[PDB]
Amino acid sequence: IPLLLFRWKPLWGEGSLEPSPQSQAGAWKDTAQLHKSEEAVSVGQKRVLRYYLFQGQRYIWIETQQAFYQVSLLDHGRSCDDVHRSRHGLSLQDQMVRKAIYGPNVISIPVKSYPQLLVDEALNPYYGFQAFSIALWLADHYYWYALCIFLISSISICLSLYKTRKQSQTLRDMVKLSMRVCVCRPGGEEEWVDSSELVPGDCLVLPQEGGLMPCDAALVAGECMVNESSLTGESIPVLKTALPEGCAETHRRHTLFCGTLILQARAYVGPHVLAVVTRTGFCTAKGGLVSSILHPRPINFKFYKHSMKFVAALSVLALLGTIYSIFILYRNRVPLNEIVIRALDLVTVVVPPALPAAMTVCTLYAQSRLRRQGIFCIHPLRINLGGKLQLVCFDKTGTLTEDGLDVMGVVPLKGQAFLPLVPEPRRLPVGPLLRALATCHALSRLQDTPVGDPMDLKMVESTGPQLQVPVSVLHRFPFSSALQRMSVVVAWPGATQPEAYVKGSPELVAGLCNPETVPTDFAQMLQSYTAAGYRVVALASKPLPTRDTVEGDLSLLGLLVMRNLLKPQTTPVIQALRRTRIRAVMVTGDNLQTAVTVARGCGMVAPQEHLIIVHATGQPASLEFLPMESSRHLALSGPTFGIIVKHFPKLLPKVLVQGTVFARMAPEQKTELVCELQKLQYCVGMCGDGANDCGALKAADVGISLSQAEASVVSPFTSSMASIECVPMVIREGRCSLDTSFSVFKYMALYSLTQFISVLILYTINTNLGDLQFLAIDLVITTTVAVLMSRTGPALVLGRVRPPGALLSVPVLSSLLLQMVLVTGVQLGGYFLTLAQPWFVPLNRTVAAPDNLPNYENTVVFSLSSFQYLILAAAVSKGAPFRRPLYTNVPFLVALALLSSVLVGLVLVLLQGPLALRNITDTGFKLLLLGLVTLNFVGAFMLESVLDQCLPACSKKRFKQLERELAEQPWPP
Repeated sequence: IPLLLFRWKPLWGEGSLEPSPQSQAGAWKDTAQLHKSEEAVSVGQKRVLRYYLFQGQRYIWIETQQAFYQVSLLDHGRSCDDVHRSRHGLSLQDQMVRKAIYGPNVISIPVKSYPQLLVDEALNPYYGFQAFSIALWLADHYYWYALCIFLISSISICLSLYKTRKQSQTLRDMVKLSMRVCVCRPGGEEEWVDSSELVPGDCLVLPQEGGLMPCDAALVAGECMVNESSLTGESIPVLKTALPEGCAETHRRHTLFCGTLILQARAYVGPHVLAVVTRTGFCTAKGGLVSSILHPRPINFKFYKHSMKFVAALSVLALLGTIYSIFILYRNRVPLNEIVIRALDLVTVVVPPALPAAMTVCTLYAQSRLRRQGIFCIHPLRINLGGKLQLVCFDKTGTLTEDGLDVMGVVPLKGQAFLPLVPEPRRLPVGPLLRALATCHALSRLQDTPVGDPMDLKMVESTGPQLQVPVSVLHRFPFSSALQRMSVVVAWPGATQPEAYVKGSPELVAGLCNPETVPTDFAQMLQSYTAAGYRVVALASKPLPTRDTVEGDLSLLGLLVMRNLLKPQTTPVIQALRRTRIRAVMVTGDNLQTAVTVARGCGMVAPQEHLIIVHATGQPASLEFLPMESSRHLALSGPTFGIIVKHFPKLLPKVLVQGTVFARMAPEQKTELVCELQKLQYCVGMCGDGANDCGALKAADVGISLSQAEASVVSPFTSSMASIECVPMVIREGRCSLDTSFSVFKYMALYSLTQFISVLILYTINTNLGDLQFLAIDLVITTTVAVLMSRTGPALVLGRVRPPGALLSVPVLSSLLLQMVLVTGVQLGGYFLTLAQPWFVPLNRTVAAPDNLPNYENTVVFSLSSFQYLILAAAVSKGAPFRRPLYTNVPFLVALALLSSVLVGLVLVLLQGPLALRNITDTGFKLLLLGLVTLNFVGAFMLESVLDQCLPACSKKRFKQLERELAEQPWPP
């Protein structure tokens, strides 16, 4: 010991590495390229046991000889025979050995009681300044403004208190539940252990009656089709095979995962299925996903990076005022303690102690016009990132196309003729064609709705007959995926013998049909449909007087048509995006030529534009550049994207700058596609809910999830409108809320500084401003203007220009400085003009600062000053490009006008008991004063307009560079 720095911690975290290395001397150290702070160990259970957690992975390594990190399964070069060598459960001695290295199978959360949370939220370097300012004002003033800043801060800490507890309470009501699930023991026992005490080395014998899931296991013996609703999005039973003998990511369909509610539980070898454990709840699939959203990505926005840097220029403009102020305030011979309280007030007048609150009010107003609109947002500062989007990547299942299938009709065939597609199957008369597809099903007529496969529900309502003239006699062959067809034996009254109504895949069934029935125009009609983005099955029949006698030399009646139609409001939106110079992309877990006819329809790839298929081949060979005919775009595939991301990484930025359609994308292959496009220095946006959205959604910058009301397993935008009509009104709520976070920050810097200038042009002559006056100014004119200002509203037409986002650049600084030369000027011009006036008498200087108050210089400086705050506020809020014109903000205009009228009245008339003004001004030059304030109004608006036209005639973001580059030399050679 004797290395504790507690004696130096009682006399006071900018650099965490330069402080922990002095407070503490391979033991309890963790520093490798990322934030260097998780320093603990356990070393229990009479072993080495390198325990330390970082976000849920123990990294079990103290050295390289007898230690190696990445505890997730620890044996990545494993054999598929090894899980077949270990079908039996692990021995009870060894069961409490693997539990000591691995986790306790609970991805838990801390409790985080109130002292704790509070402390964290408060000890931050701004709320210290709101505990130095309140304790400085209370020595004089206060009472009113201090109570108000303290209350506003308390509600600013009690809202983050209850919002952060509810994030923990919602995740606690999630997984880490308890469930008894029997195992196989060391030798043939069950014991019904809990689902949170099994480790890799054991097995699972799952009960077929009920159970949610314990864990992810390798199916050593069995076969099932589990409910995949919470795992891969597809709520249908997904066929999951057993593991063959001889890399569990390659054996995806061979291993069953966590969250799998079992449906079949088919043993087919013996009494019960056997599945041996692979991982544990700490680092498994969906065990890592819940822990991933507990440590989110930081919103690396350059707007906030120049907002915490511009205050640190106001934190040095104070120190060039509180040296001068001491000198002047002493020269006039104050008795001392006031010199100190005064220089300190100057510090609180020029660093605005409620600037944070105004920024929060602007964003709160945001949410309140999205939650009324329909879009639900949970993270407020993500809304500002929505306007600076230059890439929007879409899904297609339930995002652009309709989620479920439908039908255009049947294309029958009577003697090799191809009578055309019927738009509605009730129109053509009754026969074997419409008795078949209305009855060729194995649906469950149960509780008023047939429940089964998605696509075969829609064929029933297409012609819409009654259901129970025929009746379901017997299903001789249930639909398996190996034969790609299903036969239904059915009879009806009025017939002599039943017929074998059968549907199935076109080429595999019609070859089994009669060749005198199927024509030679069967192949050409097939790729006339499936190349236009259609799903197609064929239908046949044969009379019957079981086995496959019902399926042989059939009579192929015709083809059936299925397709995923677009939503009615996804065509005029994709035109609305790429007319505003931001370009859309689809990512797709379906077939390629399905997702090309969508992009030609909705408007990703417009007509009279080129597109090129990329197919590059396992082997590192060439690209082959396949075209299509029907700017520049190019479509590519899933495994093609895996080749050129590794074999050609120097050729990759000339493909993702033009890549529009990404098909066959794996659910993990999407989250680097949304990440390679972030180190090309775009600002991406995901928008889609469906099967495979989960991995790339949080890794994006603005992720919208459709067709769900309120959920927290999401990137922080979750619309409840089920269309991509929301993605304009999220990038239109990041432009009227990022060009508002200028107009509140700028008014604030300008107010602080007009107050600094007045308090200074008025510490000279020893005539400090008075208390009700400062209160009036701050509370009234700055709680009203800021609050009311932040609610103007969004526009109706999206523009080709983006907000700047950088508020240290010349335009902001220049407006502040010019508007300020005009403000100093009006306040000083006023002081000099009040002086040279013939009735004027000077202030009794050799008295004191706040008993020198029924006089004149303070009356003139305070009047010119209040009008200025209101004029600067109206000037710094303009709405021609982005938000809305100002006259639609009725509350504000009414306030500006009423405050302005109370102030004009103070000037031209009586508030002279309060506000400590000069008793009356006799002569009629109160009018020149009013004129100086009019010159200032015209002044501010004109200056701001002239500066708004600032064409400083005197392409670094990578995408821009590439585009120029490609434009010179295209790249699809």
